[PDB]
Amino acid sequence: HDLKCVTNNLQVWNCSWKAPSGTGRGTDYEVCIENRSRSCYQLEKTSIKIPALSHGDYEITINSLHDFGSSTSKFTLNEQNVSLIPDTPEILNLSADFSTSTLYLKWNDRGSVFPHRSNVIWEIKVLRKESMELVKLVTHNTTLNGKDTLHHWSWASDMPLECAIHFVEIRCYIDNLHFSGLEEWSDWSPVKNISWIPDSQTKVFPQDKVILVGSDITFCCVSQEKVLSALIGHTNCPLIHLDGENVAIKIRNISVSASSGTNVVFTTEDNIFGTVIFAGYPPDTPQQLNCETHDLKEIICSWNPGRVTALVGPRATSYTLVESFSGKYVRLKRAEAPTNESYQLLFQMLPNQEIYNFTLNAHNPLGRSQSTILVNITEKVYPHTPTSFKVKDINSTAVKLSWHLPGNFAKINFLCEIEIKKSNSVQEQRNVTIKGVENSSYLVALDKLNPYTLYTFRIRCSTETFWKWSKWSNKKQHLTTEASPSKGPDTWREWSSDGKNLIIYWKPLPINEANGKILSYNVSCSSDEETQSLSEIPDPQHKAEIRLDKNDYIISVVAKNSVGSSPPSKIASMEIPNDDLKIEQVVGMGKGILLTWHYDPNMTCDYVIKWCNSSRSEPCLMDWRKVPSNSTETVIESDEFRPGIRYNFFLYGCRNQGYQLLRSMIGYIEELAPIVAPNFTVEDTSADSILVKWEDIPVEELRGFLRGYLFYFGKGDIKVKNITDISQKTLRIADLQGKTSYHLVLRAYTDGGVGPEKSMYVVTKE
Amino acid sequence: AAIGSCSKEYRVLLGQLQKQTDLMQDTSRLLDPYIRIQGLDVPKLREHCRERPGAFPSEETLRGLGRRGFLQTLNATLGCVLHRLADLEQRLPKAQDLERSGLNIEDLEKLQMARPNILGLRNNIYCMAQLLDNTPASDAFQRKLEGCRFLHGYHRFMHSVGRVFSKWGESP
Amino acid sequence: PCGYISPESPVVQLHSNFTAVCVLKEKCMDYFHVNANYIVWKTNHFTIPKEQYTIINRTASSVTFTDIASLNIQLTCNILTFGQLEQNVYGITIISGLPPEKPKNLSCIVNEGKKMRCEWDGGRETHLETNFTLKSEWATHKFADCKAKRDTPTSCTVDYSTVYFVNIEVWVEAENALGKVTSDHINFDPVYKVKPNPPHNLSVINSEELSSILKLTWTNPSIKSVIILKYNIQYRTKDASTWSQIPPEDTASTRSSFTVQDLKPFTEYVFRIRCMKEDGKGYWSDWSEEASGITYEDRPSKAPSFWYKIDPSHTQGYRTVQLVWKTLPPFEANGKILDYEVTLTRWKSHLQNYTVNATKLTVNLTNDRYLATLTVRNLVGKSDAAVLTIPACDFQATHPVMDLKAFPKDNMLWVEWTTPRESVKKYILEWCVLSDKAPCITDWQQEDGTVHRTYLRGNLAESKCYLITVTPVYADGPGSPESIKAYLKQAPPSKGPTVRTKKVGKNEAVLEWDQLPVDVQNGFIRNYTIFYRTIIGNETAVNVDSSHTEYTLSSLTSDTLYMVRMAAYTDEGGKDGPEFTFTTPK
Ligand SMILES: *[C@@H]1O[C@H](CO)[C@@H](O[C@@H]2O[C@H](CO)[C@@H](O)[C@H](O)[C@H]2NC(C)=O)[C@H](O)[C@H]1NC(C)=O
Ligand SMILES: *[C@@H]1O[C@H](CO)[C@@H](O[C@@H]2O[C@H](CO)[C@@H](O)[C@H](O)[C@H]2NC(C)=O)[C@H](O)[C@H]1NC(C)=O
Ligand SMILES: *[C@@H]1O[C@H](CO)[C@@H](O[C@@H]2O[C@H](CO)[C@@H](O)[C@H](O)[C@H]2NC(C)=O)[C@H](O)[C@H]1NC(C)=O
Ligand SMILES: *[C@@H]1O[C@H](CO)[C@@H](O[C@@H]2O[C@H](CO)[C@@H](O)[C@H](O)[C@H]2NC(C)=O)[C@H](O)[C@H]1NC(C)=O
Ligand SMILES: *[C@@H]1O[C@H](CO)[C@@H](O[C@@H]2O[C@H](CO)[C@@H](O)[C@H](O)[C@H]2NC(C)=O)[C@H](O)[C@H]1NC(C)=O
Ligand SMILES: *[C@@H]1O[C@H](CO)[C@@H](O)[C@H](O)[C@H]1NC(C)=O
Ligand SMILES: *[C@@H]1O[C@H](CO)[C@@H](O)[C@H](O)[C@H]1NC(C)=O
Ligand SMILES: *[C@@H]1O[C@H](CO)[C@@H](O)[C@H](O)[C@H]1NC(C)=O
Ligand SMILES: *[C@@H]1O[C@H](CO)[C@@H](O)[C@H](O)[C@H]1NC(C)=O
Ligand SMILES: *[C@@H]1O[C@H](CO)[C@@H](O)[C@H](O)[C@H]1NC(C)=O
Ligand SMILES: *[C@@H]1O[C@H](CO)[C@@H](O)[C@H](O)[C@H]1NC(C)=O
Ligand SMILES: *[C@@H]1O[C@H](CO)[C@@H](O)[C@H](O)[C@H]1NC(C)=O
Ligand SMILES: *[C@@H]1O[C@H](CO)[C@@H](O)[C@H](O)[C@H]1NC(C)=O
Ligand SMILES: *[C@@H]1O[C@H](CO)[C@@H](O)[C@H](O)[C@H]1NC(C)=O
Repeated sequence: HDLKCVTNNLQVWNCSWKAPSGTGRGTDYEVCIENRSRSCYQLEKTSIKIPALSHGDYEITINSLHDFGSSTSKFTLNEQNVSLIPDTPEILNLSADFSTSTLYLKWNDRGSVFPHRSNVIWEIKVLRKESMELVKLVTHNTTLNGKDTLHHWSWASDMPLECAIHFVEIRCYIDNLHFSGLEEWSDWSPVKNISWIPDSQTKVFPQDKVILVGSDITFCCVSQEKVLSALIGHTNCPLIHLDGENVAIKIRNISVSASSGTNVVFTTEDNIFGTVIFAGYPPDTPQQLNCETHDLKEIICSWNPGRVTALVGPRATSYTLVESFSGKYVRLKRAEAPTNESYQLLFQMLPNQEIYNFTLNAHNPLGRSQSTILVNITEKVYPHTPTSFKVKDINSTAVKLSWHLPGNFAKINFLCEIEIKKSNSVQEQRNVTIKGVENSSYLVALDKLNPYTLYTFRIRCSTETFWKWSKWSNKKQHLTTEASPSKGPDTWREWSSDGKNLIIYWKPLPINEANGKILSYNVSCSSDEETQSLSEIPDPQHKAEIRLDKNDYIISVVAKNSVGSSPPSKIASMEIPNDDLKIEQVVGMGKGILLTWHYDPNMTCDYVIKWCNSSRSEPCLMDWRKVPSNSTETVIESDEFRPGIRYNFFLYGCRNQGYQLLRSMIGYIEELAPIVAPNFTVEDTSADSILVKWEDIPVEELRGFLRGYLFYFGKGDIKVKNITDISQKTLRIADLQGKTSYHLVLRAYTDGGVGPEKSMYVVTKE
Repeated sequence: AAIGSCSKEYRVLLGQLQKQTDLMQDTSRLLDPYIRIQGLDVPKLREHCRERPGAFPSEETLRGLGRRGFLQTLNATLGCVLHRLADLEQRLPKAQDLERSGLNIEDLEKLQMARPNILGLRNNIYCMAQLLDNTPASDAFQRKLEGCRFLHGYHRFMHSVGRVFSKWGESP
Repeated sequence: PCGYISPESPVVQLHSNFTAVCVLKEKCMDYFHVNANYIVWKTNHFTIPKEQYTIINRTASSVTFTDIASLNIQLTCNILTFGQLEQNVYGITIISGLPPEKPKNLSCIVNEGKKMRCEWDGGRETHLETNFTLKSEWATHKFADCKAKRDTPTSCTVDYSTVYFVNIEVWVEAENALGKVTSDHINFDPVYKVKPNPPHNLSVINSEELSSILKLTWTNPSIKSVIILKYNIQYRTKDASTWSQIPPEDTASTRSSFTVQDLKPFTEYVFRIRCMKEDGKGYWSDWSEEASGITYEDRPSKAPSFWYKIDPSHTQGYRTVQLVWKTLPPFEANGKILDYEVTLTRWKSHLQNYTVNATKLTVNLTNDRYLATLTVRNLVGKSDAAVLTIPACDFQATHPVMDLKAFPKDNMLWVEWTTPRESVKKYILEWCVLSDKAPCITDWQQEDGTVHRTYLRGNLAESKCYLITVTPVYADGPGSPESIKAYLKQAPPSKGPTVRTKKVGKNEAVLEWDQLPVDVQNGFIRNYTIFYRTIIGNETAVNVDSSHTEYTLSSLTSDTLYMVRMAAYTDEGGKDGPEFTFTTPK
């Protein structure tokens, strides 16, 4: 009375019905379908397999064949009433990876059963914890094409497989758009488990893994004896009781590993077991990757790794540099450099190749990094430090240099900078260009310099590309040539006290004029008929005597050097007398004293003015200065001028080969008003006259030539009586009255001002 | 050039030997730095760093041995400990990594000072002998325990040889 | 080029044998038609003669030098072509040839936990470089070597750690371009050359119970366990710079603490310490940092000084008597003075005690006999009582001292006197400066009765008259006071005395002058002089004693003007006064 038909291939409908009440075993049934062609069969059980009919309602009449009567019942079955129950799947092979703890499943879909395309939905179920548990459930959709296709499925586990047994189950559920009936899920496949043989060679899993800092990792420990706890360094961890005596722990956001690694141990009754975990970081991008060369033969490239990888020893990050155009690669050895030169690698150049496209690749057991850069080997050359710098002389006004430069620079040129460092001057620099050669010494000579001067030479050179400057070479000190005379010294002659000997004085030539060390002086007092008294006096003697019988001899003082002689300085020895001489006074304005004289047209050669100290009985330290005839007013600059010291100035005239004295002037470097008034005292006083006497003021406090005294007197209507007589030290006043108090005031005055005054009160006698 | 015996005074030679042994018997100088630098600075793990039987000769054997055999055994033991110490130095990390992790380089300094101490002890033993004229693969955590056991056995042997040296005062 | 002088760059020793050979090629030979017979030698100073060089063959010539005493010699070989023409070929030079000598003074020093450094001396000058290298090796092991650096060729630091208790043999070998030579071979124990580190963190700890002990604490170096070391402690006060050294017999063992003794009174001390090996082999370490420390104070007691003074203004029934005492010196007080306690006890009557925090206390006193005591209080208690009896109003002071003398010695006045026949107890000295405008500033000092000659402990001023007053102190009361005048350092007077005429006669004149004030005398005036002269006549002098204030002039002429002057002389000198003028009547 209840007919439920099922189908597993969309072609043959397996309809099953219930047996009527009262029908015993061995009952014959005559069941068929009312269709276009009535073809009924005979079967023995209550399960008939009929083909797939068309869309519509069909009449099914059952006939229970018995020996006591027959039963006839009708049923109406449609496509919407038949349930779709596909066959259960079957696992073909089940494999599991032991190193990575990854499962593998293989199963056949049996596509040849269905002729039309249909969407198949697979549901894989992963089990473990043999008592009971459920972990994973992932959906898988496939497509049927009338052909049996073998599918593959993989999944990685988090817990080591050596600590638990797993189970695998999978079912299917097809989707047929042409089937208007009910679609049911297929039954679950027989359980296919994977089992591991407990050989128990170690205890803790895993062993020396390399994981990133911040990930999840689950440890386990298989043991047959009771355990106590688990420790990660100094921190504890909660235990998870697995099957048997096995325990597990969970670690979330693991910290950075140490040098020896974060040893995770499992303490027991009498022993202890544990392994080491290594937590690291991905490799950082190589920063500051700049390759250059030093001699156009090798390419030395350095880079900064930046953030550390936290992995050393047999798991350190290895660097690999490979060429792009040539494919040549190089690998760094285990021996690494200290932090100052953390990473550097040499690369051999390839001939007739200038463009380089380097690609450095780093790799660790955690990841990999790379970096690309295009470098021109001809623009990134480092000029090597020049060596063997030597200095060689050529002549008086030139010197030659030489230095060596290793490398094959025969195709490029050099721009070498020569620094000229003269003692007590400004630093001088010179630039010179030279064509580069292959492993040879370059020689460059310089000129236009002052002779007799110590110099310090150091050179640094760079290429024409102007990429980097070479280091400064070692400084070399060398001396120039002997000397080079330019002009003659200033000379002056004087006569002795006996009127027979003629002493000669001359000043040493300066460095800018002599341009060298003076060796000797060639003095000669010769007449117009014969050269006589040719003597040579050496340094530092700047005076010499030569006996002369007549006054028409000319003096030619010539300084002697190592190369030649100085230009001769001629000076006359005849002294024309001059009886019209007058003493004059001069006032020094500041440091120098001005000299004023009228222009004389008869002067021939120049003017000479001499001066010395007139406040000493010792012989003077006479100094002179030649002034041309076109000048009429000059000043004398000397450090020997001191306040309060009188200097006698003598002006000589060059008239007809003879020095004739013109003016004799005396004065001081400074002249002003006196600082103190002359002290005066009363000696005698009458009823109608008084007497006063002042002391002579010394020249140290007078500060000039005293012109006189200004004596003031009046009742205390005052009278002023000037006394211009410098020798008159006595003063008397007549026409005086008695018993009157007078105020006597004495004040000195000079050309540079009027000094102070002294006063006193006295009463005249009766 | 080089003399046969580095010293000719038996008294000062024996004094040098005794002082060297008393200096090298420093547990806090040798063993504790190793356990501190190996990350095993916990009492539970320190309780297991003990000497295993059959690693170093016994005090009874050292007392029963004579003089030349004693010197030869000490020479062979010093050679073996030098080889194992070279292996351990190959195993230990670098000073920069120690400073980065937070450890101290004093342990490495003490080891690199104790190795020349072993060399000098061997040289002094040679001087005395001339003067008298008569496991495929191991675990990273297992290697540390092996180092503990080896160093403890070495310290026990050093204590034994120190007691031996202190036993006999003088000898003709 | 056609020739070359062999060797090219020779460096021969000074004053030695040398031979130069200039060999030519056949090119110039068959070009100029010359040979070795035309080869001449010319130096940078002169031409080598013919008898000095020997011809080897047709194309070789050799010259010799028997003595090289020049630093640079330019030897050039030349050829003689046709026409007396000379052509240069080649030139050489010899620079700085001299061998060195072996070194000495081999000494090595070892530092605490560092490498061993050895030094030596360079020796005589050789004008050349010499690489000094020392060889250090054991009896069976060889170490590395050191190369002599250019900065200092007498210093080396080895590259291996110092292994103690190992006798090593070290010797320096001198090697140059002319031979090798080794120094002496020495063997030594590196522990015997250890220079210990100076002790650090030195602290000084005093004590609360005792006042003469200091607990010194310092830090010992790390080599204290290897070898036994001794110490040397040098201590000194804050005012004295001399360092007192503790005997090493007490610090000859390993220790980190020591106690110094015999420093009683309130003194801060500075300590320093060094250390070396016990047996004295090696070098002493540096001196430790100077650490300060104050000891505990002791509180002894000394005897103070006390004196009383009575004012002339006596009240009807009571007298105002003031009590004054001097502060105890630091060596006698031995602590901070707290207060003064003075007790006044009459003849069997009530007792009166007063606490004074100053050095002066005046009280209303009656006419009876009193006994005053002085007891200064300190941190531990009180000192002895200064006994001094205050006499009554009717008590006559008798029994004075004898032989009053006062004269300066060593820029200091010393007053000596003969002690009276009675049993004197104490002595008091009162002195003040004399001045017609300022009163006396009574300064006093107390000394024992056993000494009869003392000095005034005070800041005395020169050119001042001091009136010293001494009074003997008996058991009943003070004696009769005696006064005496003196000067610290006499000086000439500042102004002379003024004279005046009392009566002028026909041939006689009487003068008069007043005594100079004590503020302008500046000494003891011995005698006076009068300088009377004439406008035309000569100046005469006359002597007169200081006890006389008038004088007379005899043999005077009439109708003449006379000018007089008077000066006051002292032991140092005198100064003339104002001139006076007077006429003589007819
Ligand atoms: C786990 O898998 C193992 C095999 O890997 C299963 O053991 C099989 O059990 C059946 C029925 O008992 C036997 O016919 C086989 O011979 C066994 N295979 C062997 C011994 O290799 C085991 O039943 C599965 N389930 C569990 C819970 O262990
Ligand atoms: C430089 O050489 C590389 C080969 O290593 C060329 O190929 C490039 O490689 C990088 C690797 O970091 C890739 O990112 C690029 O996409 C690659 N480019 C090409 C075109 O393949 C690279 O092209 C070369 N540089 C130049 C400028 O050609
Ligand atoms: C790489 O460097 C070389 C050398 O500097 C460059 O060659 C130069 O090219 C310029 C063209 O502007 C010429 O004027 C120079 O004479 C060349 N120098 C020589 C031949 O030595 C080359 O162009 C550079 N290449 C790149 C890609 O930068
Ligand atoms: C001590 O052991 C060593 C083995 O290391 C023996 O061999 C000596 O080794 C040193 C190493 O520098 C050599 O210098 C010696 O020449 C070696 N000796 C011989 C005889 O070859 C050494 O012999 C042992 N010492 C004793 C006293 O037995
Ligand atoms: C170098 O040559 C000179 C010159 O021929 C010689 O020097 C002689 O040296 C000896 C030994 O000191 C002296 O006794 C002679 O007086 C030196 N002169 C001569 C002319 O014989 C000698 O042939 C060489 N000198 C040396 C030191 O070998
Ligand atoms: C990082 O680890 C710490 C424990 O070391 C934890 O408290 C924290 O939550 C972790 N952070 C993240 C984002 O997981
Ligand atoms: C010195 O030599 C230089 C060569 O650079 C030349 O220019 C100069 O004229 C020479 N001077 C003399 C005086 O010969
Ligand atoms: C420089 O090197 C070249 C090689 O190209 C060589 O021929 C030459 O002799 C060398 N020069 C010197 C001075 O070493
Ligand atoms: C001459 O002596 C010189 C010495 O160097 C050498 O050329 C050769 O030995 C001799 N030559 C001839 C041609 O005899
Ligand atoms: C060695 O040098 C030391 C310097 O400390 C000094 O005694 C002297 O210069 C030398 N002594 C001897 C004995 O050579
Ligand atoms: C001793 O004191 C010093 C300075 O007060 C200081 O370095 C430290 O406290 C002590 N010294 C040492 C080395 O600890
Ligand atoms: C007063 O006594 C106190 C003691 O408490 C002390 O300051 C000193 O002795 C006295 N003060 C002065 C200012 O003298
Ligand atoms: C002295 O008198 C005072 C009264 O203020 C008293 O306190 C003290 O005890 C007295 N001293 C003695 C020794 O009697
Ligand atoms: C105390 O002395 C003062 C000072 O002269 C004066 O009043 C009188 O002599 C005394 N007065 C009393 C009340 O004792």
